[PDB]
Amino acid sequence: MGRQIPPDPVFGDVLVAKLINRVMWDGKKTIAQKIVYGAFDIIREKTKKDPLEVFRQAVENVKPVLEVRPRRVGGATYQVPIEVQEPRRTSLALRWIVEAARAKKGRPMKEKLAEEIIAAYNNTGTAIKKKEDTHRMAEANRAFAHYRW
Amino acid sequence: MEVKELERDKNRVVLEYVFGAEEIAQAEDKAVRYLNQRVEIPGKGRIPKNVLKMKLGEEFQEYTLDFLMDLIPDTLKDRKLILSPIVTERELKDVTARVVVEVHEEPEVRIGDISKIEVEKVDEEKVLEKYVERRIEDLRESHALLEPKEGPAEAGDLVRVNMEVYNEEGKKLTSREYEYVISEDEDRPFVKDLVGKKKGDVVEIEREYEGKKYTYKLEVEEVYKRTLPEIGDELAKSVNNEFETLEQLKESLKKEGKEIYDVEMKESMREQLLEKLPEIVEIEISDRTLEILVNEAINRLKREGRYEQIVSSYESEEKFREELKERILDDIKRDRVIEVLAQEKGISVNDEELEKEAEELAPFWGISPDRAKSLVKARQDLREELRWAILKRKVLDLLLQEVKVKVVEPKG
Repeated sequence: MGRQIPPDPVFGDVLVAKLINRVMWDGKKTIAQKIVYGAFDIIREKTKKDPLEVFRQAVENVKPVLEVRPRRVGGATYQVPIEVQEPRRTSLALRWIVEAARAKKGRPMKEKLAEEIIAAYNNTGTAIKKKEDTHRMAEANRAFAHYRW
Repeated sequence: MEVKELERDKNRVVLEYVFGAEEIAQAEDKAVRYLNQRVEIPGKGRIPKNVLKMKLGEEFQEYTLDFLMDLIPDTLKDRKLILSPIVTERELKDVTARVVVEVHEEPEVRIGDISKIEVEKVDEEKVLEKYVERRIEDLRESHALLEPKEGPAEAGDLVRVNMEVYNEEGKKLTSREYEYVISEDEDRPFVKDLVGKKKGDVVEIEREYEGKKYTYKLEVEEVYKRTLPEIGDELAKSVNNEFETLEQLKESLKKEGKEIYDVEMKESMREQLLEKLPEIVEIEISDRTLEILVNEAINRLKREGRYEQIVSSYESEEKFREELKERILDDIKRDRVIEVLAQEKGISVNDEELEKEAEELAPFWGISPDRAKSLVKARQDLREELRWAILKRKVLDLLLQEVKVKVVEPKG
């Protein structure tokens, strides 16, 4: 999953393109744009720093390193901790920044987004809870690393 | 033993431990005993001092000091350190000995009027109305009032199809009746084709997946007319017993929202108060203490390959290290400000309460509540990571009572 999709029209970054590409609902692009580039506008207001750069370091932080996948070895349901590298993580983060921003209170999504990207930027927010959350039960389900695939 | 402080650099202090005379020998003894309890030579238990050094050349020396140093930790145990003591230089002469450790005490804080920083809150009453208004509206849609229609399937009707998928030569594989609400001019899969269709019509769509063709026969089963029921006391009835009046359903839904708000918004304020401690914080910290934590971090990045990507997005590695520096300084400020005020106010997370949160993470972890408690009593690593966080979310809470809560009205 994830391929060499070309940068968004404004910032020449493959990643922001993937972010827009994620927030998208159904196929409604050119709307998500207005959010993403807009959450970038709020972010420079609430930091006075380069958003594209904040975004990077924010996603970088949410990038997890391990996870757990359910298995079945005769019976059913076994917790297998596995490592997470390559496009998987980079995607998994976005898939979380954005995903958590959705299920919120607030009002708009442009705002919810800035709110995560910034909190994540400062190593807090539900975004990151998922990160270190599995990660804690990574060293909980430790004893089942031999079921690894 | 004899300890003297060479230099003091804010929180960085360096100690000189000079032993010598006889306690050098008293260790030398301890050295001989423990050593005589290990590897042996073509020389049981009777080997004196000579033997050793004229054989396991040098090592002896090492192992000696190792017992000399033992006499240090008990000078430094009633001091809290932001960085485990690091032994700069060590050396052993026949008569005297000298060890030098560098100590990094916790850096001195200076707060500055918690009332100065502002956090944002969205108008509660005015966001709940927004909530209910939209909740009811979503409740209507679910209780869509519909009646069969004989027209074409213009937008806003509900068509119900039965989709059958055939194998590349007939073998029918699946059958499932889906139903859709036609969205005002939509390019949704399948549905765009059901647009303008009347009952009993079929829409075939063929498709190829890794060589094999698969057919999809979609048959329109029925087309109803949607008209959402009006917001009355009848809408309440429509969602079960208990509520008899609309004003009553709304009540319930408000209560349901204040719930979700009080949790989500409280958490937000916390979050942003934390984002902002460093503004009002100022600490005395040795440049070197930082510069270390910097390496103590950069390195620990190369331990997952991460450093390579990470570095390769800033102008120069020196600018990263530079961003990474202040990044930590700010956190320690925070962390520090928390830890401090937690003592000044006697705030502490007790055993009984440390379990109380642990059971809150049992569902998310996907484990039995008891396995958590098993892991917390047993481990002293998840125990403390969990512990402090709990205290943190407490100290923040307190502080949130002094900050300037700026209230904003909903935009969406």
